[PDB]
Amino acid sequence: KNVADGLAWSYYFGYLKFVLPELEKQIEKTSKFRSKEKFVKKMFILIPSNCFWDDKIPGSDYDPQNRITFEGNTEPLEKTRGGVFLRHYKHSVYEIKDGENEPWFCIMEYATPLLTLYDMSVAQPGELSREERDAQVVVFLRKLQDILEGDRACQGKYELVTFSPDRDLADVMLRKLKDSEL
Amino acid sequence: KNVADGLAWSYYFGYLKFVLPELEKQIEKTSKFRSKEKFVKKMFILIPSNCFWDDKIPGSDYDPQNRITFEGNTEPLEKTRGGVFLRHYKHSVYEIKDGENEPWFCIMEYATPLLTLYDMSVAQPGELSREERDAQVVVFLRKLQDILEGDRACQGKYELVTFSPDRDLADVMLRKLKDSEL
Repeated sequence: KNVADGLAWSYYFGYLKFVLPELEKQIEKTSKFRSKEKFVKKMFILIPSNCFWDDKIPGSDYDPQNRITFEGNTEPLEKTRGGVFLRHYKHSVYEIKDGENEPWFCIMEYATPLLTLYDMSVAQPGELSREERDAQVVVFLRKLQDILEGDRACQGKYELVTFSPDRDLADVMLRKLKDSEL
Repeated sequence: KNVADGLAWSYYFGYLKFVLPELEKQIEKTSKFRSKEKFVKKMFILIPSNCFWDDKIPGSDYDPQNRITFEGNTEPLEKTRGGVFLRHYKHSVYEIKDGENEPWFCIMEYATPLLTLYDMSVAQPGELSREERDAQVVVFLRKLQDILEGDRACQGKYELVTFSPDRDLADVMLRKLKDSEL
């Protein structure tokens, strides 16, 4: 009985399945983003091991050197799931310093279902102990991997980023941006 | 290994936990709603056994006699979960005919996580057969019940409504409105 399984399936069917194939095209609707070099177009999905975040990424405890900057949002995508309810999806673009070189642009987002694991561990410790939460993050990660890898339309459109609350996200992101295919 | 468990926990922590205690107060912000008699203030959470809906409730296949009418929305409640993202929650008010009597007002909403069960059964039939989906609806119902019944702040603020695609929702709702405490 893994609570993480329902969380991963819902994250996929209720969100990623339709935003990931369209992300690059949505980005390309903005001239500045068409003009920009070093703009990796994958969604970097952030999975902190403690299931927690409480603020904007720039200047946060994960950005101690202040090398991450909010640039702007992508053009919203429209989607109807209920057949009745229209929703607008957009993503945040961040600038990441690369020393004296041209800075990178990238798309970063926390995996929002992890808040449910966090909320559960604090409000219902009897249902989910701290150690059980740690284990469910790994389960969530592996299941989300299986799901996304099984969808050809999502291939090359995302990257899962796992890290400890002590890591420097700017350092983590620079390495991943440099290793990306673009 | 039940996918429904994560769906129920996330439906609660990401939504119901904070909208259910405030629902009556939100409704009371509208004079028309303060003035209206026969307005039951509980959220009626709709759980169709086939996990599916594709249109507005009024005049739908669930309202064959056209006795349900959209009245308006409640005043939005704002909430911040991530610490970063402000969201607005509001609910639909419906009028339900009661013969020649004063009609009822009520709050009705489909349990939106059931869409994930439906989407899964169609796109990944190998992961969730039709019969396994039927069973996960029951798991979802029982788990959501356990969760809500364990939260004193949610007591008396909701009612779960399970029904088959052949039932008349107007008939189902009239009986439940009459049996409500108000």
